[PDB]
Amino acid sequence: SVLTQPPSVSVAPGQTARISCSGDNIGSYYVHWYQQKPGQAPVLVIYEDSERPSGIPERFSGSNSGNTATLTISGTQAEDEADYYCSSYDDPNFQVFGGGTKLTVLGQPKAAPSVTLFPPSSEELQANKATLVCLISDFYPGAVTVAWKADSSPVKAGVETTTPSKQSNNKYAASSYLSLTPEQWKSHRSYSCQVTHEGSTVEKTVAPTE
Amino acid sequence: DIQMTQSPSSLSASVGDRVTITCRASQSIGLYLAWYQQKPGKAPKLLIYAASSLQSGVPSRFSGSGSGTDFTLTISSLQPEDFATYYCQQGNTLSYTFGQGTKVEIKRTVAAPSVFIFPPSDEQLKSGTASVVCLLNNFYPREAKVQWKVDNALQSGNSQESVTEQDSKDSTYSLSSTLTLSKADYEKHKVYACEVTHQGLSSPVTKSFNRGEC
Amino acid sequence: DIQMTQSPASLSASVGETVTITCRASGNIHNYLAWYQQKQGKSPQLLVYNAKTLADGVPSRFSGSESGTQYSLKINSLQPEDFGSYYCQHFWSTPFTFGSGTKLELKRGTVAAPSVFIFPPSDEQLKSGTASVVCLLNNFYPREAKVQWKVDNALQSGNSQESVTEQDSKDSTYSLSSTLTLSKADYEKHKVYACEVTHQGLSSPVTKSFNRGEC
Amino acid sequence: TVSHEVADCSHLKLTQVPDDLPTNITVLNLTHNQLRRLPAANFTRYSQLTSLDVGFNTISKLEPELCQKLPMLKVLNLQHNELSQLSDKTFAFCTNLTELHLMSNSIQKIKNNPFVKQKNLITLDLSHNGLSSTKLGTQVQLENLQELLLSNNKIQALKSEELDIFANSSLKKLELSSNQIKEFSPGCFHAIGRLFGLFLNNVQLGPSLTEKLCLELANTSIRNLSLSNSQLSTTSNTTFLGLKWTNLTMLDLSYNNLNVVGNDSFAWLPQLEYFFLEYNNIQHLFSHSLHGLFNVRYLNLKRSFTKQSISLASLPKIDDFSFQWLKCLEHLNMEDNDIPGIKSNMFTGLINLKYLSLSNSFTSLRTLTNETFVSLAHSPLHILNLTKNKISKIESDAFSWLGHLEVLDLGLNEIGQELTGQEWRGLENIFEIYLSYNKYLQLTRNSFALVPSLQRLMLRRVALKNVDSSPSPFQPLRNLTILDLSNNNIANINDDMLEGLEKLEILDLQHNNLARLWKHANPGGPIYFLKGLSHLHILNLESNGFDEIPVEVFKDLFELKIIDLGLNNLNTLPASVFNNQVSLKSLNLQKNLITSVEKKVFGPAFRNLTELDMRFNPFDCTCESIAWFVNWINETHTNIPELSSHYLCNTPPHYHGFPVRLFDTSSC
Amino acid sequence: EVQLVQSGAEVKKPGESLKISCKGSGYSFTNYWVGWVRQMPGKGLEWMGFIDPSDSYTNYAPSFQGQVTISADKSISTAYLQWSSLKASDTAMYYCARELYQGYMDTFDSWGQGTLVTVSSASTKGPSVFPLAPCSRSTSESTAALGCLVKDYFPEPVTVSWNSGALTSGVHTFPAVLQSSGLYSLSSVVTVPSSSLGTKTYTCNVDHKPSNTKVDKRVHHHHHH
Amino acid sequence: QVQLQQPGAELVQPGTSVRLSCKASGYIFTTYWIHWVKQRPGQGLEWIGEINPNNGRINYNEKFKTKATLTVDKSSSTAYMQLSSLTSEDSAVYYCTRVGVMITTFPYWGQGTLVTVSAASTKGPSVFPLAPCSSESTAALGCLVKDYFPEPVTVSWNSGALTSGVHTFPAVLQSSGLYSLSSVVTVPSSSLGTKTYTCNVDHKPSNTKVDKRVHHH
Amino acid sequence: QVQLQQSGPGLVKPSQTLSLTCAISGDSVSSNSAAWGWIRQSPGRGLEWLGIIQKRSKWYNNYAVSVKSRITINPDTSKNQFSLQLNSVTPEDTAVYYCARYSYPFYSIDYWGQGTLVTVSSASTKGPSVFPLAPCSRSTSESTAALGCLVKDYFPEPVTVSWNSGALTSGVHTFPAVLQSSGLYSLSSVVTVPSSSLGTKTYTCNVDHKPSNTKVDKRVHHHH
Ligand SMILES: *[C@@H]1O[C@H](CO)[C@@H](O[C@@H]2O[C@H](CO)[C@@H](O[C@@H]3O[C@H](CO[C@H]4O[C@H](CO)[C@@H](O)[C@H](O)[C@@H]4O)[C@@H](O)[C@H](O)[C@@H]3O)[C@H](O)[C@H]2NC(C)=O)[C@H](O)[C@H]1NC(C)=O
Ligand SMILES: *[C@@H]1O[C@H](CO)[C@@H](O)[C@H](O)[C@H]1NC(C)=O
Repeated sequence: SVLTQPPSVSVAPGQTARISCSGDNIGSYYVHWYQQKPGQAPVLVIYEDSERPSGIPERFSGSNSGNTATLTISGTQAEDEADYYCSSYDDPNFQVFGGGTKLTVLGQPKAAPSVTLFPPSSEELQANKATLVCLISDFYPGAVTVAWKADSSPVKAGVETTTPSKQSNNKYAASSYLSLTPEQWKSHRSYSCQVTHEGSTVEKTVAPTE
Repeated sequence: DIQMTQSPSSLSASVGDRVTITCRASQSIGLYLAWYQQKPGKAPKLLIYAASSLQSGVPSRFSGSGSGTDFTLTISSLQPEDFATYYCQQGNTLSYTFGQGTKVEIKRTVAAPSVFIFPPSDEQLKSGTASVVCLLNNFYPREAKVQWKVDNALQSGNSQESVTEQDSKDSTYSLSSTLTLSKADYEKHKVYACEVTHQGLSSPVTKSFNRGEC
Repeated sequence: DIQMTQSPASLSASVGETVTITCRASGNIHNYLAWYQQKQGKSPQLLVYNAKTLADGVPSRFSGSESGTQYSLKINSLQPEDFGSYYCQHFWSTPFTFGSGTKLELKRGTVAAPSVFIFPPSDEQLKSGTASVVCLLNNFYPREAKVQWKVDNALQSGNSQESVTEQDSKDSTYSLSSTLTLSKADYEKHKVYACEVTHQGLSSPVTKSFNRGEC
Repeated sequence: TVSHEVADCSHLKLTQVPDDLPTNITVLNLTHNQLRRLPAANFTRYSQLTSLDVGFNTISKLEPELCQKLPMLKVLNLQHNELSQLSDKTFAFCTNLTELHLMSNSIQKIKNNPFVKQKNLITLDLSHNGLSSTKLGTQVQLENLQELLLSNNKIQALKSEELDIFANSSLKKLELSSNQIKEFSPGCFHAIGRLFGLFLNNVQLGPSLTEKLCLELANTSIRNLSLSNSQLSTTSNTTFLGLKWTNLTMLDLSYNNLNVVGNDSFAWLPQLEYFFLEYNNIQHLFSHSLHGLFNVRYLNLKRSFTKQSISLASLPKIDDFSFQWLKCLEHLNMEDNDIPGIKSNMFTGLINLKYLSLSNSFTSLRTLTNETFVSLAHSPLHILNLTKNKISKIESDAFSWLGHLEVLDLGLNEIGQELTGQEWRGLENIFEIYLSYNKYLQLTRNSFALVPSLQRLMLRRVALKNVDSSPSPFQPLRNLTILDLSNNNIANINDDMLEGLEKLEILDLQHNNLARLWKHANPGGPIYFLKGLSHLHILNLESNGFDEIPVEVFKDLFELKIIDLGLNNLNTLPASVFNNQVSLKSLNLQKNLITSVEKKVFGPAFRNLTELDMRFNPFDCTCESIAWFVNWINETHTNIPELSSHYLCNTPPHYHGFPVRLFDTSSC
Repeated sequence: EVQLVQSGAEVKKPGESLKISCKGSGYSFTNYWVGWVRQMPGKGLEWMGFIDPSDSYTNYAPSFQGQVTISADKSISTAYLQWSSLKASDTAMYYCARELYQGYMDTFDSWGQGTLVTVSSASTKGPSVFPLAPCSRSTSESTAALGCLVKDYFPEPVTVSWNSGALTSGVHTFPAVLQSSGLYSLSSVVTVPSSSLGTKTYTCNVDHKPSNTKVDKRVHHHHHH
Repeated sequence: QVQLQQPGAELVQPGTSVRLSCKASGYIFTTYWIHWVKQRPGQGLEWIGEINPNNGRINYNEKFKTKATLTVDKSSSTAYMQLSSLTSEDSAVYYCTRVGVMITTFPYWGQGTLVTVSAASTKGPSVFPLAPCSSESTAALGCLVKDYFPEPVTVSWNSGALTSGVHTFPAVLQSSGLYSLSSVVTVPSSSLGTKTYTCNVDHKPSNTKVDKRVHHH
Repeated sequence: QVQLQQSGPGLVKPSQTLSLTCAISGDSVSSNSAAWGWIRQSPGRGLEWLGIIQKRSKWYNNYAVSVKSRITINPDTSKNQFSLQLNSVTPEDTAVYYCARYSYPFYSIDYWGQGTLVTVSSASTKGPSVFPLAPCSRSTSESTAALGCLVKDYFPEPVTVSWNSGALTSGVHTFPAVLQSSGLYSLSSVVTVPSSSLGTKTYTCNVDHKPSNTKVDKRVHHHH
């Protein structure tokens, strides 16, 4: 079948949140709502349209009428920020899912990024390789611009980076790697990891002298 | 004992029509009921027995139905010779009681009569009494207004009319009005006229004869 | 009027035998046939009714058969108490007609001798001027027996009369009563009176006698 | 809206549910209306309903919320509506539903599991729809369903996959009539937990497909089977093979136009008890055709054999000993057939036969000899029905073999002869003889001699000759309790005709000519035939033409409770005529010519009457004629039908058509 | 060929004895009951009663109990019906029929020809027949008609024929009218084409059964008086 | 259980008439009809007629149409049959029979009445003793009922006590016109002079009851 | 409670057969009031439905059109499990597979599996290279001291990192893996521990990699 959900929906912490699930005459079937957090397995939060399973908060209410299946979460917290999927068995298709809904919970005041730069280990040099590791933790928002500097000359060559993900305390973090050779590591006087957060910059630096 | 009453009493239907006569019983005569047909002057004829059974040698157009206190004789397609008085009889008791019967007539279209007036023969005049005979030949319907006229004066009371059965083919009656008068009244008058008013005639035809001149 | 023709005349059959009486109906009477047994004196006892059905209490040896106008009464293994007269009857149309009747006597494969006695006239009977001597033959078989009176050794003729009872119910033996009637003159005229019994039961003809004045 | 603890609003053309009904009702009947919707808000205050019937409407769909409004709802009838589509929400909240009716709703197919939470449902009816399949779920539910009705649909196949949803259910009745099924998928019947009754009426099967069907029913728990009108033209010993492995007790094979019944066709059903073979076209019943049916207790063969071909002389022939196997057969109904006659060994074997219906079973049974019923000799027959067989003569000893016979119906025949009494020979246990509606019976004194244990004798409309015999033909009938002599129009009977019938309780003498016998002008006075009837309870003397009634005719009738003297020319009755009728409870004098009701006549009669009937009488409305009568009417406990309606006066002209109920007795 | 024939028309006075016959032939006479039916002029069929030819068992209608006697003769195969003393109201048509037991009820298949019983205080008079003819020159249409008037007779019936029964179609015999005196009058005409002048001979033959009178008459118009 | 009782015998005069009695007891008299039967000695039996105790209706035999006249007293529960113009050919035994549950039977019969048409009036019985002149193993005593008219007589022994060993012979008709019956009884000799033997002769028409004792012994 | 243990190869070569196994505990495989099935989640938050399986009388299993005829769900009544067979796999068959339990009546999934990850690459599965990470010269007044573990060059994903075999919980953070230009993955996992208990407390890190059959535990030597 064809079930359509809104792409992304944002809401202020502690405000009435509403999620849609469209479909042709979906008011004739029993709809289900699943919650899924990244790195975890999806968990059912709504079955029989309005029933809350064992261990489910009363903040989660549901309804289904006409062409619209609506989920409602009043008193939205920071832990409620996750993915939501609607489903219904219907025909011999036996379980039909929707597009998926992404919930966005606002601040949560901005924090200062903790930048830690780990140089290549000695055993890594034993294998004739080098890789500088930039590790950032606890910052909001997740929008950051990291740059690698060799002395005064910017270096973007041989740079691998992940997209910023969120931790368990709802703060964002990511990891970066710069692969080089021990020769270049013992060449340039200083290598620096400069992380730009909201305009400001937090910097770390390491040298051949170690 | 048991009272058998039919309905209707008399009806008229054209050749080819489907006719239904009803027979009601005072009390339940069950399935035992017979239908008999009687032609004028002739003995009855067994049409139906046991309410629905068709007697041997009876035309196919005759059917019968009903039970309890209600029965029904049905003629599929009426015939020019199917006009008769149809009686019903009960056999649930050894005291057979018939109905009053139903008279079946034919709804032929209008037909004008052929009038012929006849003066008394002299052999009758030898006796001392005269009788003039008016004849209406083959007509429809029965309702015929026959008015005699002696010297342009309407006679009444001394006329007696006889009406024949419907013809076995064309179903047309025939009327004969007999007028009786004394021998002294015969030679006493001049114009002897027979006037016939009918629904088959726009203006009443009058066939006449003059005393002596005929 | 439907008649009943019964066969045979009379019937004699010994014990244990099977007997069959016959009735011929002049007209159709269906199965309505009655068979009665009657011993002399008493009212007729019903044996069979409707030709095939036995009366309530009637022994199994009696049994009726039916065919057309022929209606038969059959007794299997006779018994000494089955003697008497047998009659038949129809119950179809009035008036009812009976059969002529068949008298049944029995027989026995043995011979019994008569107990012979003699009885003199009374002392009160001789006042009337009439004397009667009675010779008795008690319980014998068969019937055929000759009683011959003797007035001073002279056979009497005609002036004696016999009277025999019906067959016995159990042993089927008869008794005979011969009576010699003589006026007081004829009686006082002689002395010794006797009766002689000639029967196949006794060896030689037994003569029982008495003398006048002795009793 | 009628309230009787059950709200009935039928045939009111209601376009909306009433809102003025009390809060005491528990049942709502809304058949034949114009309801398009069923809102829950209109059913809030009536939460005590336990039964709802909204059949014959125009209801489109059903609200889920509505099912929450009736938590006590047991029976729901939604027949003949426009409810075409069902969902899982439709009957979800109605868990207490035990009966659901959904007939003639034009439902073409059912979605998922609408009846998954109806685990209390006992009877589900889905007849007269457009369902092409039998699948009503994808899981196991409805463990309490006992009846599943699927009549008049487009079902073409039974699949295990579609019918295994009732694996934990016990179906007593599986109705599949008027369905064109052409294949039975293997294991479909074992897919069901317990199947007792299968009904495949009006289903075009044939010997082959029925054979495969019987193979599919093997090793199951089937008890009732109806294969009526499946056009099973012929049966061989392979047709019902599978049924060898079943404990079947009821089999219906009627209306199949069955031509030939092969040998050992039903040898596979040694447990069958009820056999329905009525209305067929059997041309020849062979010997072993009914072999193996030694447990059957009821057999119906009504119109099971072919009609006479008239020209071809094709008579349905039944071989000898054809019924010998049914040793436990107690009830045999072979009525309405064209069997040539009764063969010497036709009914030989039936040693448990207690009822034999031969009503119109033979083309012509014109003569009853002593050899006719010889086969029934070893049968404990109690009731023999020989009506409508054109019997014209009964010979002697014809019923010798039926020694245990109790009820003999020889009515509706052409019996015309003389009764000699031998015709009843053998009937020692005779109870009632029905001889009504025949030609003529000449009576004799010995006519009923051989049957004195008779209690009921019916001689209605048979023209009794010599019934006026001096020794009455009824004399041996001492135990007679009911005597019917109606419709004979007998003009003469004697005093002692009813002599010997001291135990007579019901006497029918209506529609005779006994009038002349009761007039004072009759030579030798009136005939007091009701002399010595001390136990007569019901007396019928209607339609006799009685214009006079002797004073002492009803003298010995003390226990007479019901007397019927209607339809006579009765007018003036002598005093003290009912003086001995103290136990009279019903008096019938309707359609007479009564013009006066005085105390000296109806005095002792109106004592304890509970039913008076003088409907059509030309009463006289004067004081000395009607005062006592009206004054009695005003204070009586007697139930008088049509009291104010048909009790009209025909005299004097001042009171013509005037009800006797409204007569003024203050002037008297 | 089952056939039932009754006696001829009877004409007696009130008080005279009467006995009408009814003989059957072509069938087994003693096998089927024989019933009687009275029909008063203009009224419906009435049941009289029946009798079995074999044993002469009689069963009368409650209306005719003691008012009539039904008898039968097995030898001649002839059932009879008689009145000891006739009455003024006994004047009716009497039929006899055969009772055939079919459909479990007695039905009458074969009937008699009918016996007319005429009982009144009047006596018998022979009929007077006089012809009817139009004028001489009045006939010039298409078809003309001639007539025969059987007037002043008592009682009915009267059998009218043309050319000894030769001429069938074209004729018309009218019902008899009762005159003021108590005598009857009957008109019987015949229609012929324009060759009615002097082509063929038309002689009417009238027979009167009670008075035993037969009269024939030729019809033609005379020009002079 | 149920008895129909008729008189013993009836002596009558030729030409005269006599009614015969039949009393019904043990049941309801107004139930079954009473039939009558004429039986001559040795000859066959004739069914005279049947009469209804209810209405008095009678079905006669065409022979007894003018000889037998039947009546019934319902209050007295008795059927009476009057025979008129008596001849010697009417002297016979007359029974009254009844029918049972099967009307084609004659279960209940009366002991019959012996009608004797003679015109000789009635003479009482002369009872004489009969004892031998003799002892032997079995002795015989007896009584002689001589000169009486008409039949029958009833001869008992010791008031009905003595039964077995008793032969009462059929009566014979002498040339004098009077019947003569003989009766005997055989008893052992040892009981001759020990007990008493008295015979009881009973003649119904003469109203005579004689008790004659045989002495001797 | 009901628990579902899911396992299978994390790497399946193209044009071959993917196999998976889901064992159930706290419920029976062949009984009503319990349905089962498979559902995969392809990288990119695309939740797809593979199939379901259930028993009434026979065995009834339903698949999608997407899985075509390439899928086959067979239950094992013996060992109380249910497997998954996907023939002819292309790189788009790569997804995060979850075995699921459907609860009657209306088919809802109250119980999911923890989920296993499969990958289609036709590689050879390289083993990780884990090295400890701690400051060479640590002499600070900080109340916090972060030490960690660095995983180098492995394939395919994922790898699970623990501390003290499950003893150390709070304060542990594992960074998302990156893909090097060499086509291999790199991962880091750090934890903050007190500076006063640096040399007086033991900290060992565990590393588990599924398709390589590799479990490496390494102790971080504290630098004075
Ligand atoms: C022996 O077999 C006979 C058949 O040959 C049996 O006769 C049957 O007996 C039944 C029961 O008494 C009767 O049927 C009765 O019919 C009347 C009247 O039917 C009415 O039916 C409707 C009503 O609206 C309508 O058509 C008419 O108004 C009728 O008046 C009912 O009142 C009774 O309840 C009953 O149904 C028949 O006489 C007959 N039926 C058949 C099958 O023809 C006979 O009973 C058997 N004898 C015995 C006692 O064993
Ligand atoms: C239900 O309501 C009616 C109407 O008010 C009331 O009369 C009745 O007592 C109540 N219940 C019953 C039927 O007793």
